Amino acid sequence: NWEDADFPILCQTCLGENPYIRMTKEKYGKECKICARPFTVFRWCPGVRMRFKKTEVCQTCSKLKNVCQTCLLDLEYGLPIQVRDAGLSFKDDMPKSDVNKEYYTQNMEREISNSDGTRPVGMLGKATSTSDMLLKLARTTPYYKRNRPHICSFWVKGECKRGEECPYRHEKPTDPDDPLADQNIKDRYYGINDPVADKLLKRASTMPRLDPPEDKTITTLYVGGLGDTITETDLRNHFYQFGEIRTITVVQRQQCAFIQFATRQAAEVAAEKSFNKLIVNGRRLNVKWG
Amino acid sequence: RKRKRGVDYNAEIPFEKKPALGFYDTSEENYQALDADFRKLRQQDLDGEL
Amino acid sequence: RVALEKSVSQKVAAAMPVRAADKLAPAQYIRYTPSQQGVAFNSGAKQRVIRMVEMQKDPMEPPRFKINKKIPRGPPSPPAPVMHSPSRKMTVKEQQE
Amino acid sequence: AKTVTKQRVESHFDLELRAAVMHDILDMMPEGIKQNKARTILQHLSEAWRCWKAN
Amino acid sequence: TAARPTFEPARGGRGKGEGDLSQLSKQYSSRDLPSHTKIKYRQTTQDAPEEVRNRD
Amino acid sequence: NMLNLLIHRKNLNYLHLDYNFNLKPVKTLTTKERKKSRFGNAFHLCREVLRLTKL
Amino acid sequence: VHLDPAVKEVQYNPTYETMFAPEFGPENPFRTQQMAAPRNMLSGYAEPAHINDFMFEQQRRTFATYGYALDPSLDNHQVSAKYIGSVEEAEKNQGLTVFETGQKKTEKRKKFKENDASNIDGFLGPWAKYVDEKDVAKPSEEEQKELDEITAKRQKKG
RNA sequence: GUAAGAGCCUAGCAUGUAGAACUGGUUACC
RNA sequence: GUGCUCGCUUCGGCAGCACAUAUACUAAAAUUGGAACGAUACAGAGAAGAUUAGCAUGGCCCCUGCGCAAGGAUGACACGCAAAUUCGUGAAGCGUU
Ligand SMILES: [Mg+2]
Ligand SMILES: [Mg+2]
Ligand SMILES: [Mg+2]
Ligand SMILES: [Zn+2]
Ligand SMILES: [Zn+2]
Ligand SMILES: [Zn+2]
Repeated sequence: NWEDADFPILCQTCLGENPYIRMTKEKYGKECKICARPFTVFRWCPGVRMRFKKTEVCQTCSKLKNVCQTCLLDLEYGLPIQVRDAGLSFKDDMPKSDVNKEYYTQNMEREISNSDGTRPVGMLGKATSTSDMLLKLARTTPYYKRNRPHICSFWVKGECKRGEECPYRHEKPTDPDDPLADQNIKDRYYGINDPVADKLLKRASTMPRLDPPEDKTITTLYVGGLGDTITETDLRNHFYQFGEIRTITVVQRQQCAFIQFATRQAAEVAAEKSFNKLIVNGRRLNVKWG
Repeated sequence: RKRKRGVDYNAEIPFEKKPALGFYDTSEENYQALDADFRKLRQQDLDGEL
Repeated sequence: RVALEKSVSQKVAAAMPVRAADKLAPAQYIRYTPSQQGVAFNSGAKQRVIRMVEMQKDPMEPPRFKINKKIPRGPPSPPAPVMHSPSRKMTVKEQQE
Repeated sequence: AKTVTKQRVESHFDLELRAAVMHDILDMMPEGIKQNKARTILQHLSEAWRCWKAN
Repeated sequence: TAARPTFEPARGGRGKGEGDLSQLSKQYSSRDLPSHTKIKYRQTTQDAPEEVRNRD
Repeated sequence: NMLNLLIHRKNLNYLHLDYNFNLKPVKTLTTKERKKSRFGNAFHLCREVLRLTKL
Repeated sequence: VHLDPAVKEVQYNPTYETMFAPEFGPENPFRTQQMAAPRNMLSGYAEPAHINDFMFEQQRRTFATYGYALDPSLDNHQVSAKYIGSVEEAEKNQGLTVFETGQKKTEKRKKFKENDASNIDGFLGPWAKYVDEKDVAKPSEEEQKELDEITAKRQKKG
């Protein structure tokens, strides 16, 4: 089918830093880079020195995979699709071969048009269960360096006869001796071998995490960074969630708090939930084993 | 290879319908793949006797 | 009748494509709340206002894309239960006749 | 949706006759029939037409 | 084989006006030009439903 | 330009439209090339209208 | 305290007490920032505004020229007004727009003029180039060699 | 005994894309 | 940029005011893939002996044609070890409770 929708699905670092945006709507302008069925192309200018970005994929190919239509990054977290599927499950399995892709597209678009038109169709129930490591490397500030005109290919040959009037950049292109420079559109879409996603998951592997007990059954918790502006009667209230809490040794001369629970399971938990995440009394509460 | 369809058979499930799900959890259980045994297996063996 | 006449007009618009070729300026505004608020993301605001102009279509422009492509018919809606009677009994003699 | 113009007329008639016979034998068989045996009745009808033409 | 009967028809709903007007083609027959673009209605002497309603 | 862009888009490189709007084959055509390059009344009628205007 | 939370389009004229009382109870924990915001289609809430053309494009060009503008939000944190942008230059230049006579007037650029149309191959009315900035931009002394290196590395691939 | 592949077997017409992620921790009793 | 300022006040400059207010599918490109007959070998046209008119039917097969005409070999394909639910007798020999 065609698509024919109003107001595209965009993030905030592609839609520009101006709250006042002019965009044009073309009814069936291009085809999708994934679906190859034609859609409504929206085209705007992000800012002042930017590139005139436009939407690349359908409303449907962004409903299936919860991304922005031009940068193909997540709407909520802003990370590549392979990273978000790595920090979640992968149960979409969109077909890549031709006839199966258009058949699956027709049927999932029928499922979309047999619904409200507001939610991620299959990604919702798995989007309830969230806040993995992907929340701990999500970019806080907008990356406005994407919205930036291409390298002038006449200036690379030293023949840019426009000079100062050329809107294209006179600066270095990136070295092709780089994994970060292949980057197919469909490889970035389907979550297959995206090198940006490789570097983000590698950064992710390094990152701090809750760990297992050195010895069996030990529910002893070695808590560093307590501080003397807190009270131990509240800890219990913020801890009871887990189960009956075993031993609760308290030391304020090192500001370390040792804890004990019935089962080791609960102690692992309290690490997991607790490690590099929990803060109470506006003060970070750091945890270790033994 | 110069053809539109045809390579879609081994690559994936062709016109896949998911089995309808309800009233019983069936997310844990799985099936075991076939033994390869590529030192006895023949084209007649997969097909069965005529 | 109001619902059907609209689809009638949309079907009939194909019959004469350009006799009095089309005219377009309802350039409009939509107020959009981004729903992924950040201290620095919009710049500094909860909302943003976007002016949409419909792109002006070339009269001397042929169709853009191939439409003749065809895929097999998808699954139908979930099967309805049959609500039949209890299988009137069949005899060997009538089965043979 | 091609039109039955002049060279499709006998083929369309004999296409629709078979369909009417198929609907009638699907309605005429009782409840416990194996729902096979349509092709044989269609062959009996073609042979009955040949025997009508041959007198 | 080649010469064979049907035993099932071709289904409708997959061509030129069936779901999305076959994705809005720009091809149209000469039988699809405007023609008889005005429904004639029954007049008072012919058999208008006002006159048919009270009749025994 | 319109008529030979229509020729060159249909990959009919073995035909030639001269400047007086005669359509001639460059070579001797096969059966498949002759079945492929057979135009209808629209192309030829527009070509002959253009021949009259060029006269 | 009298009406359904959201269905839409009330047929009777409501009261402020019967429509804008808050919802009772605690929020459910099963929703994210995207799911808790009152979004309309997958990325936020889009509704048809009716802003004046001149005022819209005034604030738009004011941001695009300087970097500040007024807030087009409906309520936001309740308050009559505030500015959104690089806020420091708004109160610096007293919050002027592009369509108004400016405060700053200094350092104008210099260009040619031969406005007579009598000297052939000497006339340039509004096509006058600047006297300071110049055409074709050859890059540098080492930029050329490193671009030759990167094109040579491209040549080693195909 | 000619367009029917298949393959070849060499070509050619569409594209003006999207995308480049970097930050760190203490020890102690009978 | 131009004009007006009972503007400084000369014909030099400056000030004020008025009118004038956002082009560009941004490349003269770099790229990226799928593609021109047609030649190369092979290859040979359905209907139970042979020589043959054809009209259909079905769809992830198209071409020519403005065609809901008509052609394309009856346009091609279709040719299938065509196995779908569910069994019982009688004696005979051998071992067993
Ligand atoms: Mg025919
Ligand atoms: Mg014949
Ligand atoms: Mg046929
Ligand atoms: Zn799409
Ligand atoms: Zn984006
Ligand atoms: Zn340049």
